Amino acid sequence: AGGKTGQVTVFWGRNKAEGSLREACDSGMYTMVTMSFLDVFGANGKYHLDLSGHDLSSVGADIKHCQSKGVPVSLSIGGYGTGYSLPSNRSALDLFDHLWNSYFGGSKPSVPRPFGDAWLDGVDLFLEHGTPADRYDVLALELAKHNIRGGPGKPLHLTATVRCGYPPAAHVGRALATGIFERVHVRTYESDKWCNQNLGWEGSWDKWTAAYPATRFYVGLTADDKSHQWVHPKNVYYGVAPVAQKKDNYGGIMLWDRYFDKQTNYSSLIKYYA
Amino acid sequence: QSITTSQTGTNNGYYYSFWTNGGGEVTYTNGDNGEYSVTWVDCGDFTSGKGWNPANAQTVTYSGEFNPSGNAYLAVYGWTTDPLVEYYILESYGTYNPSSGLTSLGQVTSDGGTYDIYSTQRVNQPSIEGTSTFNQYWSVRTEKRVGGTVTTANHFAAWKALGLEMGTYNYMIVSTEGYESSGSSTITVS
Ligand SMILES: *[C@@H]1O[C@H](CO)[C@@H](O)[C@H](O)[C@H]1NC(C)=O
Ligand SMILES: *[C@H]1O[C@H](CO)[C@@H](O)[C@H](O)[C@H]1NC(C)=O
Repeated sequence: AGGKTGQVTVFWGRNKAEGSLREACDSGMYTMVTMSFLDVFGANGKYHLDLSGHDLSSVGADIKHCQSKGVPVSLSIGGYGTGYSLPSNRSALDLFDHLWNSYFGGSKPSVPRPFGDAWLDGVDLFLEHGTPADRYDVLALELAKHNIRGGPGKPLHLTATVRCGYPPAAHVGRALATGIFERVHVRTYESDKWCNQNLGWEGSWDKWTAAYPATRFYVGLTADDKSHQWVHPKNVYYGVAPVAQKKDNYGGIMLWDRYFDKQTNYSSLIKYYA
Repeated sequence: QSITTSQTGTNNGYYYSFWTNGGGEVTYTNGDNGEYSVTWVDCGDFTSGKGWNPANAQTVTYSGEFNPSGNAYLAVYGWTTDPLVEYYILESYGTYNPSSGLTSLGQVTSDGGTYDIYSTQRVNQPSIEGTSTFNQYWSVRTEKRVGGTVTTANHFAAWKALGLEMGTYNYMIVSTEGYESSGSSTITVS
């Protein structure tokens, strides 16, 4: 069966007033912070990082300070907009290159590094919008070549943040079929009919976990207490976490997000149940 | 001059690998003629040491001090490729046997003193080649020692005698490895 992992991933970047990346990390409430989002990328040199007017000139030192304290940091790409696509293999390698030379281990004169010498610990795929022509499989396999242990590099935690619905959209399914996704956060907190905490998530959870046995699965919850998909901490301890911990490839809990977590200290109670 | 993030190279005709996942403060330093030194404080995971890169089954002559305060390993450590393998010939360890809850297996005699054999699958884990699924073998010692001889030809041939394939050698060092601990270690290979 295999249960508690003590792992809590929290998203960050969706509102400046949620406080810095270093403040998140020093809360001692999260084992991984996923910055959010690289909301533009495609068949051109156009890339954009949206951190919602967040203090950019803090995050680089905070990444390193996070890593020292045992909290790795990844960057999620995509989001809820339609300003991104990856419609070719060449589009995917350009994405890798940009990611790599901007935020990871690469260094090229013609490519700036917003976070200085800080070197990120992973990439997340938040792919609300896409088509079957997308080549996130190409991105994923290249990223996986840089998930390094015992050599000149560091671990890269490759993940996908997906809608509750199984089976996933083609562009997500195509990437996941590479087999080398470390973790998948299933989001159970959206207003999606037939697939959220109020109705459908246990069934979605059953199929997801079975389809990718080599991948860890995080149950994705909202920390906004005013959402109808919010689950009281009591019911997490008693219902959500036990159910999800039935499956062998349970990895932990994902929380959307740091802004709403500061509003209700959801993780305080939740971290003991993860 | 000391380093603090992952890197490889050559130092006085020895291959050196130092890897860390970034956790804590791990400081690596190369000395002369096969020595290296690591001091660490609340690390996450790191490996470190000297050896040979395109490495034969070398007859390893090591010596020094290995003083973990917590969990750490001091093994003749290496990888193969095709198939991918990670092997440990564990000489000593800190506060935790790395074979904690593995189906007990053994054993093999070598260089005076005996060892123990284990095997276990790593699935979608980081490695020298990236995200992979491979076995990690062990040669644990039921008595700890820090210094002596480990003729790697005997450990390799004993695993292959039973049901565990190897592959082409890529690197083999005497690894000091910390896991969520502090400590210090100064090992010298020859
Ligand atoms: C959450 O807890 C922190 C300290 O852990 C405190 O500073 C903050 O005011 C709390 N906020 C809420 C919503 O309880
Ligand atoms: C993608 O296309 C590139 C050319 O840019 C090619 O070299 C590479 O092997 C392809 N990757 C895969 C395996 O789809």
